Amino acid sequence: MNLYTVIFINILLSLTLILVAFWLPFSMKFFLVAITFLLFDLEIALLLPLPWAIQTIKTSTMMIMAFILVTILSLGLAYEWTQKGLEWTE
Amino acid sequence: PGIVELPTLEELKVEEVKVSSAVLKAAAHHYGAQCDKTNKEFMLCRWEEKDPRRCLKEGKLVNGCALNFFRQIKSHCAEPFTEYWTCLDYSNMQLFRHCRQQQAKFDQCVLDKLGWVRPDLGQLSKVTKVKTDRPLPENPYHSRARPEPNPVIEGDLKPAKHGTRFFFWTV
Amino acid sequence: PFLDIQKKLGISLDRHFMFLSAEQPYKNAARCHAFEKEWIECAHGIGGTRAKKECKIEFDDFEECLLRYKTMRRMHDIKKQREKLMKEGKYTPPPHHSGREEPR
Amino acid sequence: MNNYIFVLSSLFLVGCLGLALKPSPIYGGLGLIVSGFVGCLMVLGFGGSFLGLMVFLIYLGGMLVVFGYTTAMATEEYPETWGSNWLILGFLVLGVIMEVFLICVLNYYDEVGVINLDGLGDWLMYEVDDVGVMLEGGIGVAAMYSCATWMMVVAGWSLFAGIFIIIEITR
Amino acid sequence: MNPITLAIIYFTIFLGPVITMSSTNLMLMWVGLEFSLLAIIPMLINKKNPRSTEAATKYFVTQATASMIILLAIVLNYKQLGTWMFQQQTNGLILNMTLMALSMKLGLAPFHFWLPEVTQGIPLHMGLILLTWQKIAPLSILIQIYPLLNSTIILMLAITSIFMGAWGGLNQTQMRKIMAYSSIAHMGWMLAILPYNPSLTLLNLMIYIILTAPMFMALMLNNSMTINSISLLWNKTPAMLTMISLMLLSLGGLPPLTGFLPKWIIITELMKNNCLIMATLMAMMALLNLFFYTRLIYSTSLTMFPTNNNSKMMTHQTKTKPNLMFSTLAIMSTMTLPLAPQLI
Amino acid sequence: RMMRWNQERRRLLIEDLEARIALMPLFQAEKDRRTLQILRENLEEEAIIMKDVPNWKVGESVFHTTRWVPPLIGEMYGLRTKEEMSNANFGFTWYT
Amino acid sequence: MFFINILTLLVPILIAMAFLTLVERKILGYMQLRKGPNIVGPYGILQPFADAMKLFMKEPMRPLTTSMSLFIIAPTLSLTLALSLWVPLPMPHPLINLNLGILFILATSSLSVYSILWSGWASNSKYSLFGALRAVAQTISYEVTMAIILLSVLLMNGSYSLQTLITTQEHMWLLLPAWPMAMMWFISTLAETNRAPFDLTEGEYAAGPFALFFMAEYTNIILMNALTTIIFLGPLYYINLPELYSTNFMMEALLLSSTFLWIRASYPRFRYDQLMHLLWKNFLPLTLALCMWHISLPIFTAGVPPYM
Amino acid sequence: AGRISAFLKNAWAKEPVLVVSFSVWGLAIIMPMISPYTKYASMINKATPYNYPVPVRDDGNMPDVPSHPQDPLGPSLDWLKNL
Amino acid sequence: MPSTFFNLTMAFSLSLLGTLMFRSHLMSTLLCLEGMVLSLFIMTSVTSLNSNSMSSMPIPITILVFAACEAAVGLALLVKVSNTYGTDYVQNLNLLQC
Ligand SMILES: CCCCCCCCCCCCCCCCCC(=O)OC[C@H](COP(=O)([O-])OCC(O)COP(=O)([O-])OC[C@@H](COC(=O)CCCCCCCCCCCCCCCCC)OC(=O)CCCCCCCCCCCCCCCCC)OC(=O)CCCCCCCCCCCCCCCCC
Ligand SMILES: CCCCCCCCCCCCCCCCCC(=O)OC[C@H](COP(=O)(O)OCCN)OC(=O)CCCCCCCCCCCCCCCCC
Ligand SMILES: CCCCCCCCCCCCCCCCCC(=O)OC[C@H](COP(=O)(O)OCCN)OC(=O)CCCCCCCCCCCCCCCCC
Repeated sequence: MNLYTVIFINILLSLTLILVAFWLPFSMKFFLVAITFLLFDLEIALLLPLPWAIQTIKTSTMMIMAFILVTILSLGLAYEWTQKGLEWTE
Repeated sequence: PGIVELPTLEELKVEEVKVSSAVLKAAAHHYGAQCDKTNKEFMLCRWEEKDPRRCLKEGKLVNGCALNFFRQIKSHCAEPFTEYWTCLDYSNMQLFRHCRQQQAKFDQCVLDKLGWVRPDLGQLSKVTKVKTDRPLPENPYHSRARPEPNPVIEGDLKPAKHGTRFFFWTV
Repeated sequence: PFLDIQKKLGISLDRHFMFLSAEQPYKNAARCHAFEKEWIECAHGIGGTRAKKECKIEFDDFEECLLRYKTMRRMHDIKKQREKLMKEGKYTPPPHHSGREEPR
Repeated sequence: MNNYIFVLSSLFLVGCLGLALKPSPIYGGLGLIVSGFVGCLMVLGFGGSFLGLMVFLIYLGGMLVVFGYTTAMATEEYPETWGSNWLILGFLVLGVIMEVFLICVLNYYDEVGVINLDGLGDWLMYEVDDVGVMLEGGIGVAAMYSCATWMMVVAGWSLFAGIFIIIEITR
Repeated sequence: MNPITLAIIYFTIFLGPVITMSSTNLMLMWVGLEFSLLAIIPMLINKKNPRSTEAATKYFVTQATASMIILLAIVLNYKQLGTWMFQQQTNGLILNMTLMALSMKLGLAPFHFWLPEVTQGIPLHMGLILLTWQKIAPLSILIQIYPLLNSTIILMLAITSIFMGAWGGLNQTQMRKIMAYSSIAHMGWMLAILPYNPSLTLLNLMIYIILTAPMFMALMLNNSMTINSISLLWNKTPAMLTMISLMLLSLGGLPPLTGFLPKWIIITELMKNNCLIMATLMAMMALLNLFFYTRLIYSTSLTMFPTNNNSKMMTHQTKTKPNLMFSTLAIMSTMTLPLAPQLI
Repeated sequence: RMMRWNQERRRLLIEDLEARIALMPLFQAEKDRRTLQILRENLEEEAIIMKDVPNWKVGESVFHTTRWVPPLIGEMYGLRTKEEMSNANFGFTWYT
Repeated sequence: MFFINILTLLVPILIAMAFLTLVERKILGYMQLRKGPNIVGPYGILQPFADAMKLFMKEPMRPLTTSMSLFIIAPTLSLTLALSLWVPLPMPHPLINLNLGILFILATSSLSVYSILWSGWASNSKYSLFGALRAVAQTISYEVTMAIILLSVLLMNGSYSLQTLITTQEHMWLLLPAWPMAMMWFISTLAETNRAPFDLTEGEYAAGPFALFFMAEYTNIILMNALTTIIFLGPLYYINLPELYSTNFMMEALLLSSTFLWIRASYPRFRYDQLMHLLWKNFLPLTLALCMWHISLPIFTAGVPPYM
Repeated sequence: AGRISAFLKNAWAKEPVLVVSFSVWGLAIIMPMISPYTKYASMINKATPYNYPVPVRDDGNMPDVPSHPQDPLGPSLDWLKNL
Repeated sequence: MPSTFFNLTMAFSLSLLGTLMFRSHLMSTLLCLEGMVLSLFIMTSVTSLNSNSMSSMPIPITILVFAACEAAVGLALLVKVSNTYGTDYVQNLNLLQC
């Protein structure tokens, strides 16, 4: 109930301020950026549960899989780099 | 179908402890050594026989042997324990890290006026063997009997009688 | 499956977390563990045509413990009769249902 | 608060209805954002802290963002769409009312069936370990690293190959 | 397209169906389907022309909707039984939605309208894959659940597919649309026999693949995407007629040729199951496929069409295209009836 | 320093979990008695609430198993107060 | 009592932003060899109120080709997020004690792109849309490291909670370790807040909306510096002295917020292309490398932290 | 040796960031095999009691399992303290 | 559970209806597809949390990843369509009818 109260309060305050305000008187580069950001945000999604995965017993396995993730992500980055995907010189 | 079976209200009626979390936590490490047998017996009943309605005779003994512990504590050495759990209840996670010297007071007092030593790290978190007259339950899941598997054919293999018998294909 | 290379190499990529009676991380039990265990153990070895008819009591138990339609209906019938009685003035709730008692 | 999850699911329904009706690729994005907010809220209601916050941080912050991005950079708003927008807003109103009547008829036809309006606040949580630690959703989503590594390699490979796929499509 | 990109995309194209067929979890099956889609789109769009882009868009939309419906079916089964596999207790509506989705993934009628357009807009080596390798995972998912399907809708889909394939191939003058409708027809036969015997679905699948691959290779020999272009084959490469004609007759399903056996044995099983009326309809309507294959055999091998001049220089030039698989598969597909008891 | 600090943190966590261990039995028995009394109250009420209905066995299980089936919180707090129901469902997910 | 707590939380942060404006002006002046405001009130403490009155008393010339909906809900959203971020912060005890609190911060920070983009799509032009696209791309790109840094530093404390970092730094700051992760975190706070040298979006709104945007900006500034203080500069926590913790937290947050303005006065601007090269070629490699390093550290050391 | 070392110096001058990234990658993949303190991680995360230790019956033949938490017949993690 | 699941299924059906009924755009179809994705994610997570089956939580994660990839390739195709014709309209893809 408390979170609801706080957010409602903030919204009310914002709308009140903005009411008083009135009542007183194509390039593919950006698309490629968005796509790269998708492919890294999903990696964040696959990477966030490490604070719970590092509590397990299969440490030799979590080590492995996390290294796989990071390594192949770096390789994809390097390839997008070599292929001039981070240049901006139209 | 099948009338469920429950126990009456006269029973499952016992003198509860009415004592609070900080108190049970300040007294746990000693309550885990003392009053351990009658606790393991109950935590074996409740797991072998999956029904709780078949371990009330043991839960009552748990409550009794816990009240006896908290009564020994009151008879002898009440003030160190009182201050210890009052200091514990201040925190939110009820942590043992801040109340370390009042804990030493409680421990010395109990070790002098009684014979309780504090379990060392890891001693309570093991799997002990418990003994009792109670028998092990056969069919605890009420495992309805299994069927019979399809009778398996068996016999030395021999080639096909006249081949594939596909239209007019001799072999 | 269609190509039992998994069973060929005697490994497990996808066939250890299929159903509820499987292994959970910290031994945490699932809801219908026992019912599903019984259904599987009783249908093992007679697969399909037989298990759909001579292993049906256990499937009914699993269905009920997972979907709970019958329990819902029971509680709803009870509450409907109780509402009718209260409306007509032939029954009053007790204290522990009304909201006051001595708790444990 | 018995009506909480029902209200949330109804708002999700209305958002997906405002999707089905196609005002424009930008108000559709706003509808998607609202529906996702509500989806996270209901997941948290059912106890999915990690799942809901992940929805927040990835679906909205990562997916609808690039949706609106590509929309603005590769779409033009044409003047006709405004009258039709008002028209489909009226359509949305009519659909809301039709859904209300639908739910009424379904309650009349199946009391304890489709929806138990009498048991609305109930049948949300069926069971929970009261004295149990280590039963959140991260404990499961982190299985991937010890058990179900196959799913992790699958997903990582999808993401890996997506790089090459997109560079070859755009080029 | 560089070697690394080629390798990644084709490894994904190969891995998709392999996961689908080697996984017990419907989620992993769905994963394989998504892999296939993701990795196929770029090859379709390689040329970067309006037609290829349109084909890619149509393919993507259709397959994505289908995948979503399949995943809905899986989620519903999961809520219903707690397990990630279809059993003998799933609400038949789940399985019928799944069948609709798989049929749209394959290209069956009346979920077929996208296949000829896409194949036309697409090149040859891509139609080959789209019509041979992209039929194996969605068919496997069905083979795994054949005991618990609805013969009614299956037979309706199959017969509709036969009919529309015939009535499309009768009109189309383009090699690729003709191949599309032939695929529709043979997949209809497969679905028809599926719930009674899937070994015969697989038989007809392999037969159709062995029959289609070498035909697309024949075409790619001269990139003859049209009847009036393949008619010049008598002057360009006449050593291919003796085999194009036989493979087309086999496709049609003429007795003395491999392509017959599928229809024959499928009709046999349907008769054992008392599906004689459907078998009769199908057997009578396959003759139109045979008709518009004979109409091509004519323009290719039994009569010479008006040729051109620069074909002289085309004769001057040599060639090294048709690898050994052409001959191997064409022979295996035309002269393997004496071995039917083994293929059964 | 972080290593040497987190190891002591681990020891402290083990201590707290050991306290939990030593306590659990008491809690399990108390909880069993509580839920049994809840079900008994609900049954003793249903007995007279549903006396005049035709063909209603009072205490009729929906199973053919004969073994214990943990009840749902709906089953328990269905005849009790809506605030109790809300405390059961949205009580821990609502920040103390 | 809870509403009173909410007031005590909200009013002071708004006052602090309004006076951080003045502090910025005075510091920049004294670094430019001048005074800054001295007149309106003693040392200028009335100038922010004067400016607020002026703005809110102006007349809004709302662009005619626009959409009132996206015109009003953009600054509303900005301020709502900028205020709801301050909620979980342990200072030392939090108003709302959340687990996954830093994740809530990540999400409620990433949600501002929607406003910074709707404003542009509303303003019917092409230059404003260009600027909005570029700013969105910048913010997006830097969110990646803003997330990975925390993902790697939250393995010295095995929990996504902010009330665990206090005991994690009960003996030593998380700066000595991860000072290479901070230097990359201290900057993504500038680029995320479009703060110089990353102000390629303010170097087109009425009085009230501009004021709300200003408020959001400076609130986010204070909050990012507060997060830095709590994470990498864990202050003192004696169980009986939340007063001490709060004093130290305030001091460090003011140090950091003054450092931001130090920088604004000290350095030139960047060029969008070079700004993106910075991340995608210097920060992401090092970030992933140190992520692997910090995944391995708690293993080849026996110092893997707990889950309480 | 000379050519590759000159290459590495050229790098160390031109792009030290790439060098540092790759070297941290190598350290991460290598040190967990050198270190002796690795095993202890699995040892601890096993030693953590997130569950109840369900006991067993004293059926006579089980001498290496204790009847009380304070007996030395069972495991004892004094190595954790000594750590 | 029953009510929220009924409403989630109705929402999926509505979004599929939107897909199968075009309205001259293509973004308005990709958004319906993503709404479907979201509904399925929610239903799966809700069933997992209801059954307490922590051995099935990776499934939402996987489907989210793959839906993201699908959306990415769809957006790329839409971008090409716009780059060529000038609009994300569907009457312009009238080719291949010959
Ligand atoms: C120009 C290009 C054209 C080239 C292609 C020409 C066509 C090919 C030949 C004719 C067609 C194929 C004939 C079928 C072969 C049978 C194989 C089989 O699977 O079943 C056998 C198997 C047993 O056969 P069988 O009748 O019991 O014989 C028992 C033995 O006689 C009893 O003794 P045994 O069982 O102990 O066997 C001992 C063994 C010992 O012999 C040896 O080992 C010596 C090997 C030396 C071989 C060299 C001689 C080659 C002679 C052929 C010449 C061809 C010219 C090309 C070569 C040039 C040479 C310079 O005998 C053999 O090796 C037999 C060799 C097989 C090939 C020759 C055929 C003789 C077999 C008898 C069947 C005769 C055909 C009737 C089919 C009925 C059709 C309805 O199953 C059968 O019962 C027969 C079923 C076959 C029915 C086929 C149905 C389709 C027919 C439609 C025609 C379509 C044909 C494809 C053409 C497509 C056109 C586009
Ligand atoms: C036994 C049981 C019976 C079972 C049923 C049997 C089914 C019936 C068998 C049908 C077999 C043939 C069917 C396909 C007909 C092919 C038509 C054909 O190839 O002839 C047309 C073409 C003429 O070419 P043109 O330009 O006019 O001048 C000659 C230059 N080659 O010809 C060509 O150009 C051919 C290519 C020239 C290559 C050089 C010549 C080498 C020989 C090639 C032809 C081989 C045919 C084998 C016939 C065996 C018959 C069994
Ligand atoms: C017209 C202008 C429009 C602009 C509007 C902009 C508003 C955006 C404001 C920022 C959004 C904040 C997002 C809130 C997510 C909450 C996530 C969270 O952590 O709450 C989980 C909470 C605690 O759970 P947990 O931490 O996991 O463990 C607790 C056990 N002790 O457990 C809970 O689930 C608590 C109950 C959930 C409360 C969430 C309510 C959030 C505020 C609702 C906003 C409503 C706005 C109007 C409707 C939006 C459009 C439809």
